[PDB]
Amino acid sequence: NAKVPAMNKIRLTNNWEYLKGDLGGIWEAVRPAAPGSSEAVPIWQPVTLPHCFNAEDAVDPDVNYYEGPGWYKTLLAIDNPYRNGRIVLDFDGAGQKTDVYVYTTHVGSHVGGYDSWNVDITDAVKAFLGSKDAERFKGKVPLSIRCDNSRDLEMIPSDLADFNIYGGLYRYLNLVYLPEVSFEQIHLESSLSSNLKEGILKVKTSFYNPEDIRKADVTVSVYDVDRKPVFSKTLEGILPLGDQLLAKMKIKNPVLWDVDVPQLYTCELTVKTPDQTFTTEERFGFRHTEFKDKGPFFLNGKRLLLRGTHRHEDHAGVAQAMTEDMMRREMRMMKDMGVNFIRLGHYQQSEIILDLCDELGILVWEEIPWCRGGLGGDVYKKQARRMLANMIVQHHNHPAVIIWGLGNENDWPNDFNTFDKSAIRAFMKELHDMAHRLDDTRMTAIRRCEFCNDIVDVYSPSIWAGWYRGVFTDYKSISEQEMQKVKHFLHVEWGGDSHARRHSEDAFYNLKVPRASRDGDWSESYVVRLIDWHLKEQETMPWLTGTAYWPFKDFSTPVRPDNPVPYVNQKGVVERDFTPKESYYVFQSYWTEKPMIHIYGHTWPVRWGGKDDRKEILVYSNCDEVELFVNGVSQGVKRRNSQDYPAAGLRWNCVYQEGMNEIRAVGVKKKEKKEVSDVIRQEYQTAKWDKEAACQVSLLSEEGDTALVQVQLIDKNGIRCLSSKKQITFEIAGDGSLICNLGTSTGSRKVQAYNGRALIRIKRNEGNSVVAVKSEGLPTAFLELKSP
Amino acid sequence: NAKVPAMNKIRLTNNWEYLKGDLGGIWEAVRPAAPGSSEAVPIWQPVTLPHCFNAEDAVDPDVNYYEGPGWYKTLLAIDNPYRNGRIVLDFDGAGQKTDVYVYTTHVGSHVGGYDSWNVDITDAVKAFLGSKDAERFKGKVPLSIRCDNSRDLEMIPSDLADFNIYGGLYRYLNLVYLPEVSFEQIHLESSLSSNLKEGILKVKTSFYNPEDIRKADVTVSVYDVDRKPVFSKTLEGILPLGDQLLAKMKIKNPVLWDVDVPQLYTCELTVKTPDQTFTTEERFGFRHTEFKDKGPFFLNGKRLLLRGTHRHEDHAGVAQAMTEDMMRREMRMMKDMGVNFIRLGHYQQSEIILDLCDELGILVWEEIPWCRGGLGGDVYKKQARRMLANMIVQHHNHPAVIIWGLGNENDWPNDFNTFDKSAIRAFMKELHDMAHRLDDTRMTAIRRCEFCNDIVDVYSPSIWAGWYRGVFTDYKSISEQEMQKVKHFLHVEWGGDSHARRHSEDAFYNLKNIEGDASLYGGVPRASRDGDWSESYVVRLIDWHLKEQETMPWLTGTAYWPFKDFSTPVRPDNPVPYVNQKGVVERDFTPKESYYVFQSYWTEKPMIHIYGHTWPVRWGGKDDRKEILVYSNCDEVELFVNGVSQGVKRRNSQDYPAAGLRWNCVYQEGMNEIRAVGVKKKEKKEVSDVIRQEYQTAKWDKEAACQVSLLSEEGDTALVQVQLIDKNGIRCLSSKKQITFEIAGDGSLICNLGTSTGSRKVQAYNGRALIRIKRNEGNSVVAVKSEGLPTAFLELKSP
Amino acid sequence: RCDNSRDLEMIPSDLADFNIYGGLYRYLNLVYLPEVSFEQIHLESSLSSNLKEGILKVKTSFYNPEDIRKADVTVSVYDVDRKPVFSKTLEGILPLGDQLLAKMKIKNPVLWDVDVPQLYTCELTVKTPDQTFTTEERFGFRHTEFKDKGPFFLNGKRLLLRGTHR
Ligand code: PRO
Ligand SMILES: [K+]
Ligand SMILES: [K+]
Ligand code: NA
Ligand code: NA
Ligand code: NA
Repeated sequence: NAKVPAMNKIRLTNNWEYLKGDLGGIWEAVRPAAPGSSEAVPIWQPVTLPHCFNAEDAVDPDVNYYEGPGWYKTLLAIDNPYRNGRIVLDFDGAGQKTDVYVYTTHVGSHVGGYDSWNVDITDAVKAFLGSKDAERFKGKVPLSIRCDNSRDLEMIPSDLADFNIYGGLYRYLNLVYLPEVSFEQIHLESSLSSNLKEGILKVKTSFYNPEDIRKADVTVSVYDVDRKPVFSKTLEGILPLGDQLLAKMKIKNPVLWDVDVPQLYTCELTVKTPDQTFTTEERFGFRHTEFKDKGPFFLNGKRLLLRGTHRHEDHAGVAQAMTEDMMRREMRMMKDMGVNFIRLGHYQQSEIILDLCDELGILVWEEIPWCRGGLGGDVYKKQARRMLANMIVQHHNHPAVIIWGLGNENDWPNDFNTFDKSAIRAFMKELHDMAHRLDDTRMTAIRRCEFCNDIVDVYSPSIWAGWYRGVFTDYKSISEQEMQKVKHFLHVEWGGDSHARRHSEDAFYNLKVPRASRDGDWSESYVVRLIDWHLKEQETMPWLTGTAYWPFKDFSTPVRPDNPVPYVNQKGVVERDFTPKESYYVFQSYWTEKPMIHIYGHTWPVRWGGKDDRKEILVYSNCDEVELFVNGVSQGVKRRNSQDYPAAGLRWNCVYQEGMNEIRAVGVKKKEKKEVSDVIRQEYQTAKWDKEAACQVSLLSEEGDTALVQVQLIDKNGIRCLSSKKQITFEIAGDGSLICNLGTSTGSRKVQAYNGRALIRIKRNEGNSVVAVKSEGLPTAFLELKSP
Repeated sequence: NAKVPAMNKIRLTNNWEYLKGDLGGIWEAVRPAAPGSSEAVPIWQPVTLPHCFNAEDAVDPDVNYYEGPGWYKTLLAIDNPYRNGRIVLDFDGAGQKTDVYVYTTHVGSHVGGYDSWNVDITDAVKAFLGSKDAERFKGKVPLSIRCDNSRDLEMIPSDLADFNIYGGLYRYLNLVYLPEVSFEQIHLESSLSSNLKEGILKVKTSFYNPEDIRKADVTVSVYDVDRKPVFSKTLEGILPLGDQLLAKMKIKNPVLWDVDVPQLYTCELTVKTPDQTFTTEERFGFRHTEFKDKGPFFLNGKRLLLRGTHRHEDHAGVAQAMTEDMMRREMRMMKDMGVNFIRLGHYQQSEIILDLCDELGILVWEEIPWCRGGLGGDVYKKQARRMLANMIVQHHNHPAVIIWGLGNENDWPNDFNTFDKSAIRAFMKELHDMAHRLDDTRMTAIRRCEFCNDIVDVYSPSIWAGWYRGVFTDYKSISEQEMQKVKHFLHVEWGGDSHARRHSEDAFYNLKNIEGDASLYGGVPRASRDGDWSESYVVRLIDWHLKEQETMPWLTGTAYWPFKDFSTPVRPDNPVPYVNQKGVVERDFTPKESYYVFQSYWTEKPMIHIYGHTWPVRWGGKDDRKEILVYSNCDEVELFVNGVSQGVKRRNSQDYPAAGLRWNCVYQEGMNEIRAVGVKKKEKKEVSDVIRQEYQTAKWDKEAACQVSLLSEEGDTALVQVQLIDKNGIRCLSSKKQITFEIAGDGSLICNLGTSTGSRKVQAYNGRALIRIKRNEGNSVVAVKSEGLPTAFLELKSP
Repeated sequence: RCDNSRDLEMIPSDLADFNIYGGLYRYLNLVYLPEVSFEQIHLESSLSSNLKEGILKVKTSFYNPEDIRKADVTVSVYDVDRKPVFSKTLEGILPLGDQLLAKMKIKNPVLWDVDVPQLYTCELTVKTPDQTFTTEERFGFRHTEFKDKGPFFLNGKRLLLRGTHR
C-alpha cells in the first residue's frame, strides 16, 4: 500500500452520514427509500470527516467503548480533469478493517488502522454512471464504506494494550484524480559522508500505468532549501512501467537537516506524454546519525542528548479524529517545550505528523502495533509484516525518522492459551531482517522484551523510577546497569500520573523530606519533582543516548475505568485538550533558551498548614537568577543551578498570611539581556477540616451561553476538605447540557475531586436547567442555572 | 426438543453475565484475569435469564435498537444423576444466530430466532474436566454463548418487518440431564371417524441412543381427561434406535377437544434397561376440523366463528424475554376476552404459549418468519425450509394448531435489487408441498400475497376497513368480495391504533342545543381513520366489525391485530415512540377501552363497562347531551348520571353502536358520576360499573405552559402529572404535543416501558402526560420540556 | 468428464469384488420437452386382503420453469390388453410442484405374477394453449408377504424364490 504521491488531493470532509452498527447488505445503503417507510430506519447521523466512532464513549465513565462495525455514505460529484484519467480514493488511515463500495460493487478492503492505502475506483465509477441506476442518483456516485474495530485476537494491536483500538474514518479520506501515467511510489534515498561534505541522492520510482503507455518523458529536478535548482535532468522516451531508477547524484557541501535548523531539499518529478503533464514533489534531508557502542547518540557528528516524548493519536472531543490544525498546534507545543525526539506511540501515525517533525526538527522512532499478548497465526503475522513494510516504504523519505520499532512489551502474555518465547524470537528476527532489507540506513528497536534484546539494533527496557519501581532517585543507577546489557541503549517511557489541578502540601519541603516513591495521591506536585530529578541527572550522563517521557498529552485508554479521570492515562504533562500542566514548565525550563519563568501553583487556589509555617515555593525557570516576592516583600535573589535540587536552586520557604496571598517572581537571563516575570494568587487556609459532609455547589463564572460550575467538598462546619479525592458525579435536567466526556479533570461528569473541588462547564442553550451533584455517602446538592 | 423430558430439566436463570458486543476470540471468555488487569475490561453486566439485548433500547426514543453480537457466560455445576448419562443444553429460543462454547471448544450453532434446538455437550464436558485447565475453575465448567441479531438480508425475517428482530437468550435455556436411552421425538398422530365416535392414535418415536444400547423395554400408556388409563402396553426387547412405531390404538367414544371445554389425553412413555427407568409425558387431543369451500369453519361438526387475535413475543421492560408467569397472565387475559383463535405473530412461539392454547381452548395459526422483502439465495431458502420443518415437527402434537403459515406480505419488495414473482411462487409451492408431506392433517396459509393465492389451502388478503382503506362500514362488503376469490378465506389482521388514555369528543355523537323550544344538532363522526388515534375511534371500529360478523354466516372468522401493544423499529414517530399501538391491551397488560368491546360481544360471564375509565375530563357546551357508551353483555342496562336515571335500554348487537346501550346526557360543570347497572337473565345476575368524570365548558387557546405536579405517591414511587394549559390557565384538552421528561438527582424515571405512562418522550393525551419516578428515598428535580414552551421544573424530596 | 478415480470417501469400496467402472456406460439421451412436463410420476398401488380390490394413487411432480399458472391434465389407466379402466381430466389445475392426480379403486384387478407378469399402464397428458404432451408409466398389482420365521408368499400363494445375481 502507498499514500499516493499526488498534487491534487480533495479532502472529502462534508456531506457524510454515519451509522453505528452493521447493514444487512450493501443493498441497504443504496436501495430506494421513501420517508416514513421501513427503509427509513435505522436513522443515520450527519457528520464531517475525519470521524471516530469513539469521540465520546472512550471516556464516558459508564460504558465500554464501542468495538464493532459502522458505516459511512456520501454521494460523489465526479469530474475528472484528465483525459482518460483515474479516480482514486486515498486513505490517510481508517480503523481497523475497512471495506469500500461504489453503489453495490465491492471495490477494495484493508486491514490495519494506522497505515495509508488507496483504491482505484475508475472502472466501478464508469460502469455505474453508464448504468440504469445512475439516474435516480442525479448524476452522483454513491460511496459507502464499512469500518470495523471489533475485538480480534488475530489482529494487531492487542486489546491488552493501554490505548483505545479506535474505529472509523478518523484520518482524512482523499479523492485523487490522476492522469493516465503517474507515480505509485517515490523513494528519495540519500546518504551523507562521515565528514558531512558529500551527499548522495538516488531517485527511484514505481509507475502507475494501467493503460500500458509505452513511452514518456520524465524530468527530475532537485531544489535546495532556498528553492534554487541544484540538478535537473529529463529522460526522453523512458518506459513508464513498474520500477525505474531516475537519477543518481552527488551533492557537495549539502545543506544539512538538524534539530535546531531543519533544512529540506525538494525533489520535483514530471511525467509528460502527448496527453498529460503531471508533476509532484517529495522532500528529503541530508543528515548523519550514529549510535555509539555502549555510548551516546550523534547527529551530524555532534553528541545530541535525545530530549523525547511520546504521543497518541487522541484528543478531547474527537478521539483519533484530529484535524491538521490540531496536529500543528500539538507539535508546535512540543517544540516550544524543547522536545527534539518523539516515539509516535505504538503505531504509524498520520503523514501530517511526520511532515511536522521534518519541519520542526524532531527525530522520530515509529513502530508497528505489535503491542502485547504474544503471537498469533498466519493472518496475524502477515499483518505485522505488511504494516512494517507499509510503514518503512511510506515514511522512508522523512529525515526525522531514525528508528523503525518492531513492537512493544512483547513479553506480555495471554491473548492466546500458549506463550512461546522461541516463536516470538523467530518472528522478531524475521521482522528485523525484513526492515534491514527494506531500509538499511535506519536502526530497528523494541521496548521491553528482554528475551529479544539481542535481536534489534536499539533496545529499551522498562525504567519507571519513582512510579512503578523504587524511588526516582534510583534513576541514574538503574539506567547505568541497564545500558551495560545491550549494544545501543535508548530509554523510552518514564514519568508518573498526575490528576491535573490536584496539588499536595506533603509533596513539598515545608518548614514547621518528601518521599521519592509513587505518590499514591497522583498530585502534580509529585510528578513535578520526579521530572525535575530525571532532567537534573541527565546532565551528568554523557554516555546516554537519551530518553522519551511517556506521554506528552493525556490520552484515553480502555483499561483504566477507575482513574481520577476515568478511562484517561494521566501521565501527560499536557491535558487532553492541550492545557499545559505544571510539569510542562519543568521540561521547558530545562530544555529551552527563550526566557521563561513559572511559579508552581497556577492551578493551586488554596494552600494549607499551620500559622507561620514556612511554605516551600518552587519556580521553574531558565533564567540565570530569580527574585521572589511574597505579598510585595522580597524573599531574596537566587541563582539557577540544575544540580541544586529541586527547582535548580530557585526555591524559597516563605510564610503565607491567612487568606489571599500574591506571589511574584522576576527573572533575568543575561544571554538574552531579558527580564521576565510571573505572578500567582493563592489563598492560605489554617483551619483544619473534619470528614467530608456536603457538597457546596456554586456558579463560578459565565462566558456567553456557558456557565462554569464549581463544587467544593466541606466538612460538617463548612471548612474546605482540601485533601479530598472523592468522586463527584454531575447530572443535569432542563435546557442545558453538561460539557463532559472530554477526558479532562474539568470536562468529566464523573471525576475525582482535586483538593476537594471539581469544575464543569454547562452549555445553557439560552434556557433554564438544574444541575445535581452527587458524592458517595453525602447529600445530593443542587444548583439552578438560568439564562439572561 | 420439548416437551420430551420434565424434571431433570433445570432452567438456567441465575449467575449469568452479559456483554453487549463481541469478544476477540473464545479465549477472552475463559482466560485468567486479575482485578485491575487489561483482562478485567470490557466490563460485563450481571443478568438473569431469560434476557433480551433490547429490553430497553427497542422503545428508547433516541437510539436505533441494537442489532449485533452479544455474549453470555456462566459456570455450570455439573452432577449428572444418571449412570453414564448425557448433558444437553436445550434452547426454547434465542435470537438470531447463536454459537455455544464449552471452555474453548465450539460445540454447536443455530440460525433462527424462533425455533427450539439443543446441543449434547457430554463429550466436551468430559474432555474439559479431564484436562489440566479444569483445575482453576474449581470443578465447574465454563459455558460461553454468543448470540447475534445483526441485520442480515439473507436471513428471515426481514428488517422491513413491523417488529423488532430481537437478540439474546430471550427464552428459557435448560440444562437437561438424560440417561443413556431417551426420546428425541414423540409424534402423537390422532384422527377421528366421520361420526366422531371413534378415535385413532398412533404413537411414533425417535430414540436418542448415543451409546448404542441394543434392547430396551418401552411402555406406552394413555390416560383420559380424568387421568384414567385407557391403554397400556409394554414392548419387551425393542430396538431403541432411530424411529419406532410404538402403538396404534382405537379409542371409542373419545372425549373431544373444544374451544369451550379443552380436554386432553396424556400419553406416557417409559424406557427401561438394567441401568435406567426414564418416563416422560406428551399430551394430545381429539378434534375434527373442516373448512367449507366458499364457506365457514367447522370444529367437531359444528360451525364455529373464529374469534381471533394476534400476539408478539414482546412485553414492557423485557422485550422478548417474557417469563412463564407473564405468558400465563397474557393468555388468561385473552381467554377472559372471549378469544378462541390466535395467529402467533410472524414466527414460531414459545412452547409455553402452545401449551396455554391447548389448555385454554384457543385454536392456533403459526407461521415461519418469511415476512416481507422478496426472496434470497440458498442459505435463505434453507433457513425457511428448516424453520418450517422444525415448527411442524416440534408443535405437531398440539390439538390447538389448525394452520401452518408459510409467510406474510411476500409481495413486499426491496430487500434485494430484484423481485421475481415466479421464483417466489416456486419456493412458496415447495414450502406448501413440504408442509403437507410433514403433516397432511392441517391446512397451510399465507397472508397478503395475491399472486400466490392459488398455492395455499387458506388465504387471507389485506382488509383494514376504517384504518388503511376506506371506511369501516365497507367491512362486510369488502369481505364478501374477497372471500369469493379463493376456496378458503380467513381474515387475519384488522383494527386501528389508539394512544392509550387519549379520548376524543369528536369521535362521539354529541348533541348541541340550537335556539320557543330549542332543537338539537350533532355531527356524525366519520368512519375513516381518526388522525388523532383516539381510543374513542377504535372502540367504534371494533364494535362495527363484530356487529357485522353476526350477519356473515359464511365467514370462517377473523383475527384482530394485535392483542397487545408491541414495539416496532419502523415507527419512531408514534405517540408512544417505537410502539405499534393497535392493541386493545397496553404493553404492560393494562386493558384499553377496546378490550371491553370484544369482551361484551364474545363472553357470557356477566360484565358491564362504561366507556371512559381513563377519560378524566370531557368537554363541550353547558347543555350539550354527551354520548355515553356502555359495553356489556347484559340483556338490559340502566344508566344513572349524577344519581338521575336516564332510562333502561335493551341490548341488541345490530343497534349500533354499543348494541343499543348508548345514551345522550347532560353533564354538569365539574365532577360527574356515571353509574350503569345491568342484568343478565340467563345467569340471573346483576352487575354494575361507575366512573367519575369532570366536564369543562371553558374553551382553550394555544398551549402556553406545562403545569407539573405530584399527583400521588406509593411508597418510594411518585406519580408526576403534566398538564398543557393556555395563557389563561385553561387546560388544552385536545393537545397532542410531545412531552419530554428529564431528571437529575437521586431518583430515576420509570421509562422505556413502551406505554403512554412509562415513556420519557410521549405525545400528550388530552393535554396531559403521566410518568412515575423511583425516588430512591432521596431528592430529585424533574424537568418537563415541550417544543416552543418554557421548560417546567418539579422538585421531589423524601422524608 | 467422467472419473472413476479411487476414493475412500465414495461408495462402493475398492475392496469390493467388482470393478468400479468408468465412463458413459449407459445410454445418454437428448430429451426435448414442452414448457410444462412431469418431473416424477409415482404410481402407488395396493391390493386388498382377498386380492379382489386394488387401490392406485397417481402422484406427480411438475417441471414448470416458465411458471405457467394453469393446465389441463388427463389421467388414464389401461389394462393388460390396453383397455381403459379409468380416465379423468382435471381442468385448470396448477402445474407446479406436487399434485395428487387421482385415487381409484379397481375391482378384481389382474395380478402380476412370476408365471404371468401383467402390467397396467398409466397415461398422463398436460395440455395448455401451446402444448400437448403425453407420457406413460407402468405398474402392477400384487401382494407380497414374508412370514415370521417362515417362507415367502406372492398373491397369497407360497412362492420359493429361485434366484440369481448379475
Ligand atoms: O395428529 C393430530 O392432529 C392430533 C391433534 C392433537 C394431538 N394430535
Ligand atoms: K469508556
Ligand atoms: K428505539
Ligand atoms: Na487485537
Ligand atoms: Na433479515
Ligand atoms: Na470408494
